[PDB]
Amino acid sequence: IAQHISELIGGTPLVRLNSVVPDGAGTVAAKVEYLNPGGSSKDRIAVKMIEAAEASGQLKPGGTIVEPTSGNTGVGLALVAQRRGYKCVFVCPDKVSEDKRNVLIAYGAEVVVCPTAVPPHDPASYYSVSDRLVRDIDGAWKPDQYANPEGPASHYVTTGPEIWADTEGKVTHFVAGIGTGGTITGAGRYLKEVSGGRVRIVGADPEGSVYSGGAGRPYLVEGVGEDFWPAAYDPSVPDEIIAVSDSDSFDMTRRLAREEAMLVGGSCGMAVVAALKVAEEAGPDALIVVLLPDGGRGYMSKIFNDAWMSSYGFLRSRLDGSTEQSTVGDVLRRKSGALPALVHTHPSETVRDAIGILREYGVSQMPVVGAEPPVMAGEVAGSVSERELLSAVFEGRAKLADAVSAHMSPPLRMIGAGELVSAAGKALRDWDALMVVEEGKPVGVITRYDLLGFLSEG
Amino acid sequence: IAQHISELIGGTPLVRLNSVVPDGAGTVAAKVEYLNPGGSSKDRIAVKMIEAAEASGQLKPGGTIVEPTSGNTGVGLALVAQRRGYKCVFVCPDKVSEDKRNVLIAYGAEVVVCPTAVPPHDPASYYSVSDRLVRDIDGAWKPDQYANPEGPASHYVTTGPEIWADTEGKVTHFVAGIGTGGTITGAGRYLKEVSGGRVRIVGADPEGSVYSGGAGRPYLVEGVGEDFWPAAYDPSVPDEIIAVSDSDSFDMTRRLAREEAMLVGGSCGMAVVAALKVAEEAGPDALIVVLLPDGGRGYMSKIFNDAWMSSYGFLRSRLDGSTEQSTVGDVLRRKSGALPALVHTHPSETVRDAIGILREYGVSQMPVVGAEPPVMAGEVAGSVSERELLSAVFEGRAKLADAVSAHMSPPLRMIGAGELVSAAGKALRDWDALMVVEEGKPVGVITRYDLLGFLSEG
Amino acid sequence: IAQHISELIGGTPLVRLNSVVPDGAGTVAAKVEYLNPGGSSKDRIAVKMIEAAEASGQLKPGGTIVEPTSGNTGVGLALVAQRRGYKCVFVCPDKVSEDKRNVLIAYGAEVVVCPTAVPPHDPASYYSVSDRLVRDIDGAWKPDQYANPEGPASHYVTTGPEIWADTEGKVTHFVAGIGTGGTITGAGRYLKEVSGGRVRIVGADPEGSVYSGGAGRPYLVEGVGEDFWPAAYDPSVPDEIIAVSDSDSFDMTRRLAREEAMLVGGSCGMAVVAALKVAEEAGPDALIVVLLPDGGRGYMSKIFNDAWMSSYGFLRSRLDGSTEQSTVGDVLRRKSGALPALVHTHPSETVRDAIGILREYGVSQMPVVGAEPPVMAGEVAGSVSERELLSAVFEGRAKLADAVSAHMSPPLRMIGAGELVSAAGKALRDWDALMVVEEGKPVGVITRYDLLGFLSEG
Amino acid sequence: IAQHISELIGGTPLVRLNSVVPDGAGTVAAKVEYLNPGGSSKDRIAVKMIEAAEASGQLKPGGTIVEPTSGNTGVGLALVAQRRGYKCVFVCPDKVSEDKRNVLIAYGAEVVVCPTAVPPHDPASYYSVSDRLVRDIDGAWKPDQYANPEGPASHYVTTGPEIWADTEGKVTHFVAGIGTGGTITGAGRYLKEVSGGRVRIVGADPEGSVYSGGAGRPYLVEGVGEDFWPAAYDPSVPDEIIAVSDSDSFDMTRRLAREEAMLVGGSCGMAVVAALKVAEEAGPDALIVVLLPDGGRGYMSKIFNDAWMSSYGFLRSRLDGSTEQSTVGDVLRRKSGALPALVHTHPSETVRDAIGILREYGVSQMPVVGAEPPVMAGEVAGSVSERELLSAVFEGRAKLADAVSAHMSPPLRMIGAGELVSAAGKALRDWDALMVVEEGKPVGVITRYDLLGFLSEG
Ligand SMILES: Cc1ncc(COP(=O)(O)O)c(CN[C@@H](CO)C(=O)O)c1O
Ligand SMILES: Cc1ncc(COP(=O)(O)O)c(CN[C@@H](CO)C(=O)O)c1O
Ligand SMILES: Cc1ncc(COP(=O)(O)O)c(CN[C@@H](CO)C(=O)O)c1O
Ligand SMILES: Cc1ncc(COP(=O)(O)O)c(CN[C@@H](CO)C(=O)O)c1O
Repeated sequence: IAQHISELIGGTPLVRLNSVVPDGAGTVAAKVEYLNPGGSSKDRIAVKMIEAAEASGQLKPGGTIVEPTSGNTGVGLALVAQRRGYKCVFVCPDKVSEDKRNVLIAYGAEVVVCPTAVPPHDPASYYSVSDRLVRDIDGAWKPDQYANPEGPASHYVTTGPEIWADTEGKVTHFVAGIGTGGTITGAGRYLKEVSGGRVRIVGADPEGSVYSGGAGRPYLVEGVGEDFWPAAYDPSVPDEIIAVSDSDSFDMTRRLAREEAMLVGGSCGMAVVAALKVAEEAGPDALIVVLLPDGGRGYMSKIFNDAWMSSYGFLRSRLDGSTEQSTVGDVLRRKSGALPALVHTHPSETVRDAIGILREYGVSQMPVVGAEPPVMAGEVAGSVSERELLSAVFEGRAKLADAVSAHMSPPLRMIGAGELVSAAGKALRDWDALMVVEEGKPVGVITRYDLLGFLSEG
Repeated sequence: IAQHISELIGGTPLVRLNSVVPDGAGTVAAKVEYLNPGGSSKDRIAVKMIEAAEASGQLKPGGTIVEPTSGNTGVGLALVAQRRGYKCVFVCPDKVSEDKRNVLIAYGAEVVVCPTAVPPHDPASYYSVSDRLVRDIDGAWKPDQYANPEGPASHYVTTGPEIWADTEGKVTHFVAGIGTGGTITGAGRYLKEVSGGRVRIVGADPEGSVYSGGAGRPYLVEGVGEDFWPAAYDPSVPDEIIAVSDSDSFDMTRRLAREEAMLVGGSCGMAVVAALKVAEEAGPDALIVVLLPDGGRGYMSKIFNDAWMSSYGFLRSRLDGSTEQSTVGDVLRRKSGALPALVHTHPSETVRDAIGILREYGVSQMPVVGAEPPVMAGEVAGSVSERELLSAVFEGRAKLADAVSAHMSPPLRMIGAGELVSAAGKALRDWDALMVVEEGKPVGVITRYDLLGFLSEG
Repeated sequence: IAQHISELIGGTPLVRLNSVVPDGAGTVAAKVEYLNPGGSSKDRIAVKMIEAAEASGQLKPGGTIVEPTSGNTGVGLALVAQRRGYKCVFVCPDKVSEDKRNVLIAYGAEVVVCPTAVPPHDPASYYSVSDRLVRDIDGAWKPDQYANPEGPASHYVTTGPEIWADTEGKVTHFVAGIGTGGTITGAGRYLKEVSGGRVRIVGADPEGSVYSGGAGRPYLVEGVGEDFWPAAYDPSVPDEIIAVSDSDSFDMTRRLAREEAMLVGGSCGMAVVAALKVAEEAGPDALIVVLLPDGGRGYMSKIFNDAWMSSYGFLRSRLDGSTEQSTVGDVLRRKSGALPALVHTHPSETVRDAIGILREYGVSQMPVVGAEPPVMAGEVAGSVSERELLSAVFEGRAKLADAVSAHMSPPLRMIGAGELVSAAGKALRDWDALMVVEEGKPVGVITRYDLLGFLSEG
Repeated sequence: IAQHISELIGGTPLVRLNSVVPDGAGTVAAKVEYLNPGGSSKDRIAVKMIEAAEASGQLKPGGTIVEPTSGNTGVGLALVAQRRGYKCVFVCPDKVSEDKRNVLIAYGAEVVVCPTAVPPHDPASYYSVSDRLVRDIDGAWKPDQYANPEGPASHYVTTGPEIWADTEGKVTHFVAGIGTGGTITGAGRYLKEVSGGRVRIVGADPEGSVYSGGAGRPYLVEGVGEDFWPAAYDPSVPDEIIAVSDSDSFDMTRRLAREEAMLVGGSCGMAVVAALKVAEEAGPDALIVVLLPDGGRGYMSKIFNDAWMSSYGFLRSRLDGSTEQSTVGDVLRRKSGALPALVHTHPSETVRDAIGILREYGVSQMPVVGAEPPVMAGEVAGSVSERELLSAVFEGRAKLADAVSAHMSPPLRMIGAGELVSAAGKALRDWDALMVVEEGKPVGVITRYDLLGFLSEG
């Protein structure tokens, strides 16, 4: 029946969370947005924008759209353009993980994307190339949802009224994953008029953000957060903005996924946790309507990955649930089956020999013993690093001909072998290395660098 | 309003393809299945099967589901189980690309998967471990959609009737992506009864498949195809099965994606091409209803990737559309802009020296000249491979002390330097190597192995 | 007492070989030349030539010597020049052993050496740079012992007369390591005059040499052999030249070293074998005087090395004497200690997958089995190489989508695991690879290339 | 004439140094010992000891010699044994230059050598295996020149009397390379008796040695020096021992080689410098007799090598004489002529990203700038090492989510690009790294570790 796929955007259903809402609180339903053809709630802002531009006249037939497509934007924008038969050229933060720009290309959109994080002030960055293309090409258009009233108008038309119709105006508080504006600005501006002041418009934003009255910071939840107040936003709409920490967002997303079957992204998790928190000041009998405008399936590379979420130092439970042993043993090899080798420098060898052996085996810490490595029973005397000798060879306090036995540092303390990594790092907090002994024999050396590399590798 | 996310499965919309249907043919609409909460059309089978099992009694509350989850099954099955609060244990073909099992775990399903392609006949394979777990665990259940009448029952209940309601019974031919059966069987068995013989039930299956009366073969479109006739299928339902080639399937998928904004998987492309072909024997005024029960977003790793689709030797157009130059130059380096000294071997050096130099530079073909490499003007005389000498050192027809100048093979022919890779391979069809000359000087050597490696690397 | 070190050249002693002379033959004494200050018998030519040049006038005080120093020439020539206080500039085969040019530099001789084996015909080669320097520098001199009568005159003065004095003219046959001439010419021209025709002047030269009436060939015994007859040689002096094979020369050198304590070079071994052979036609009571004008200590890198003498395919006994087990086991690893599983490709995987897996593990031959690698009991069916598929992918007789099970070559035969390498190669003469089974299981694959690499590595 | 090669040991000539003696000092002649058949002065001790043992009775015919062979011992010992037809088994300190044990094997001596520097106190070391073999094998003998009066007896018989005969007792002072004592003890004990007190017996020993009344230390001149007073030495013989520094020994050896054509080892250089110094307290008209009992040709690997003598931090002139600056440019690559990227980590990327990028490119110091690397003009603001972040990630003073712009260390100072390495290290003495700018742009980073690695690699 539908004339085109684009005419299925909207009418997103509502679900009732049952495991993410502590007992005794009112119903907290969620509006999922990944059921739309574009896979993201943004395709709505897209269609409206395209309709408005076509009705305006500044975009003649046969023109070319151009703007920095963060990623999901190209989705809806290219969808609409292909529906009507337009072109799509995207110049955005190179960030776009390979998958993002691969998908954007798949929808028939030429990309000349340029690296981000570099303030151009000249044609030497992503916004630089974007502006250069805008100046160059004819019949183009810079939608720039950041500053476009039609953006929020879209939501004011068919983003909040749908919520009212589904809930029949029986919604106490509407939280939203604040961003450029739209969703929040439009949803609040609509829900407030039809209910006077009966509804509170909450706003979720990662801590340390401008919307929360803080300072700048890097971002890990794509789409949310910003540093310069976009002209398409007005705080007068929201009642009070509630901040949320990143560490409590990804964990919330994983929880929600395992307990309510919502493979949503990160912004959805942030909104969910925010809403949850809001659900306390309002007593029971209240209906909280949260929004999850990101279906997380391309996010499965990192957010649900056990490594990427471990590099940033927050993973409160492994995906499989059950915590597992991660003995330093495998951590000590990461390639060897039994063990790599207890590299040692007998205390009679020359300092140059020790420095060379360290430079050849790629280590920055090594014990020095008298007898052979294997037979050693933990009586090692010397403990030579790599930075100390390098700082002593030039400081005149040593000479290559000198024997290492007169410059060895105090023997670095040893720790367990089968112990969990967690304790290993906890102990590493007070020392820059340690000697792992295998059942009672010095078997290897562990340094913070290696532990971090192992934990981040996967 | 919805009690749970699972209660949004069904009611998939219909779209009208406008660029994949040659003019003059009747309307060929498609039913997309990736708008469901599970992201795949299989979740409907999941819900029906779970309902039937619960109503039966063989799955008591607090039990545990267990079966080989191809990948998307893990989606719907775990969705339903989490809705009702069950467990999920999957033992399937290790195939499941990292993303597949990562997503399955994300939905809270313990996986003890096992490698596939190995006929166990004992506890040594994926089905082996599946059967062992089935025998071991209590309160379990082996759904095995392959043999479950309730599977096709679901399609017969709420998979075809929806099509009839949307089209009001005005559907000439219904093509489907025949798989373990389901849709192909349920949809036909329903549509036929309400329309007598007014509707033809077409079936799409990759060539060289049992459903098409052929021989076994590997698979590249997950879900489709099979070798042993599943007990849950009956060919008496379909009117006539139409086969399709793999090479014309992925290309069709990419085409459909770029021309109708349908980021569907591969099986969808196969079904689309099938119907497309069927749309000829039936004249205009006919209404065709194709099915695309796979939303391709996790497929973006390979199907829309420019490399994976190139390793299998079929890519009729690069994703960006415009064909690009891929001269042997970069192909000759893969790691450099200049050029590693065209590994040479003066015809006076000993054969042992040449074999050693080849073994050290990792090459299997090298020209031998008199003067220095750079100044050479294409008068190279010798052309020594690596297999010939190895076959001559042991065949008594040569000795290490011998000079290479008495065993060099005829000088291998040279080709262009800036020429496209396509011509390079076309010419390589008649020789096992060639000497690429850079503007008029022998610069490198190209062998089929290196060309394939370059084309498959990306 | 000696005014300078150079005045100790000459008066080399004579020794009696007792283990290199089969019983029943006459005494065969040897004149060692490595007891001179220069370490080589050539220094005598150096001193004579320098004396002649100084007495002539074409080399004024403060001049500069220049000529291509094969290696030991740099010894005596620089010795004399430093004695009198001259300079030394050497342009010769760059392939002059590293140790060789290091030693030459140590004696205070600037080297601008150039690569050899390249016929310059222009300023692009070792002789090219030598001639350019000769033309450029003033007060220079090109000794070029190749064409200098004073060279042989040196021997005629104080190289043969010493032999006569030591033996009192009681020498039947004098063999010598014929080279640029010198000893072979001077010694004979002197010994013949004082004994009429009582002494036969034998000449030793590696087979396939111009001096032996043969064809050109590469050289492995530095100093001996040549292709163009030097103008400083006259065959009318020698009685009859006897050729010798290289394979019987190095072995003779090692034998002599172990049985007579003569750490001499290779030319010495060739001369020794020559005389040894000559000692048969002449009955007992004859006194043979061989010459060993090369003390082999810098030759200990290769000649006495167990690897370099193995790369050229002749080593009739290991240095330690006792033959040792090699076993393909270690030959199968060459790294770590245990065999890395076994590259396997199940016969259901796609051909592209097999080619990629071969390209990633760096192998050119692999068996294909049904079950897992370890449990396999030698029932492997497929045997796919790397050249066959590459020749079949382009020959139209296969396609990447095709299954490897329809193109596998006949399963390559297996051999023993603990067997000696000797038998391994002997069997490899009839096949290009084999499957090494470890106690009854296919453990690895062995190819001629790997065996040669192992034997040449050491 | 000679019955065997061993009967040429002795009668070493004397030479007059002309460039290593200061004008105005008396003649300082040297006795070279590398003209003997064994190549070392030790062979004389070998012959004497073998004669004594044979005449004693504790070594019956058909026995087996066994003792720890340093490097030249096996030479003479095996020479004598092969002359008489004995066996040779050597268990000595490991490290023995590969060449050393290769040569020892060449003379037909089985070696079961064991690692050194490990105090066994059990069969776990070189002396351990030596003692075990001595206990095990029958008909053996432990010569142990360390404690054998016949050792010094040899020198007393035919090591000093030869000096007296050559100089006719006209020798003022005899310096010697004191080692186990044998040489010096015998020479002094003989020369003193025939001249009363007319001759001073000087002794040369590297500084920081027991013979010089100092403390223990590693050794770099093989043969000289010792820690425990050998029982075969008596200081009552020498008049006064003069010490010498290692740094002034190798340089003296190289000087002597270039200026007097004496390719002697290191101990010879030490003795020469000793005598040289002694030649001052004694006025002109004095005749000094130095000893060089080591012909350095196997030492050409390191002593005359430009790298090994550079690793130990003393090389006062390159072998070729002319100094040639080694600009940091090549030092900054060691892989090519162009620096391969420096850093693009702008002060906005996350700390985890920076640590990962450092861990991937193998660096411990990197600048952080705003714009692109190339266009940068030296306005870099951040300077992040690798140890600081690792010490801040665990110290609670930072978190992975934090931005690096709040933890960057003060920007490390820059230095020149074409400047000589010497100045580079001199400046590095005050900092642990620097930023090398290429003509005015930051091109790379230099750290002490890299400089040392470059200087030691060669
Ligand atoms: C999950 C998620 N939630 C919300 C937003 C922004 O919408 P808002 O400003 O109404 O919050 C985004 C941004 N994504 C949009 C930008 O608005 C895009 O064009 O791709 C998002 O990815
Ligand atoms: C695109 C597509 N179309 C159809 C099917 C199978 O459904 P059918 O047997 O009714 O054809 C699959 C298999 N996918 C299902 C198996 O039925 C799964 O559990 O993941 C599929 O991926
Ligand atoms: C062992 C041996 N025997 C002989 C010769 C040449 O001397 P001849 O020409 O008198 O035979 C050489 C060459 N070595 C000389 C070249 O004459 C050199 O300058 O190094 C040699 O190495
Ligand atoms: C240059 C030099 N000078 C002297 C000695 C020892 O002799 P001495 O103890 O008489 O001094 C050595 C040791 N070299 C002997 C050990 O005596 C060896 O067997 O190799 C030496 O290398």
